Amino acid sequence: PTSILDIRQGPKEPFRDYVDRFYKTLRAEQASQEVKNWMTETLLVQNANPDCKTILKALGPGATSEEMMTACQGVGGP
Amino acid sequence: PTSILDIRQGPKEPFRDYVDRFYKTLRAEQASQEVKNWMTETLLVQNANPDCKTILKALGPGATSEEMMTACQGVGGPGH
Repeated sequence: PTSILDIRQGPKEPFRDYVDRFYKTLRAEQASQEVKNWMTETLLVQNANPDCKTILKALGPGATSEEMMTACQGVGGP
Repeated sequence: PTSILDIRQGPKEPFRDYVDRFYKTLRAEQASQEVKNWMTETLLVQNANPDCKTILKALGPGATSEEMMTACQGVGGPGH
């Protein structure tokens, strides 16, 4: 009903709310698990807002979702 | 089985042979049609060999596959 490709972080959207929308959409997404991990490695960071994208790149590719959310907890309104 | 994520063009592999494997694997993949479109636009280019990748970036997104194959025909080896 929605596509993972449509999920992007609002300029003032708390990272936790963005991740939660992202993963909910991901769960609804039809795809192999390794394609789901790839969607997450590429799209989550790509479609984050300028401040969260910057922090997430400071973490780099190996980061866990908890590490991401705590590092960005952080910024935003709400 | 196999994943679309790992389909990669050989240094000498004819582009048409790479394309063939790519789309066979894409068709067998579980994924919405939008997502398959995005895979073609990102992975197909990303995992092409250096000479073909350069051509494909200049050619740009969509980008008919026949047109991609026409642009990459003179590239490389005779394949297997």
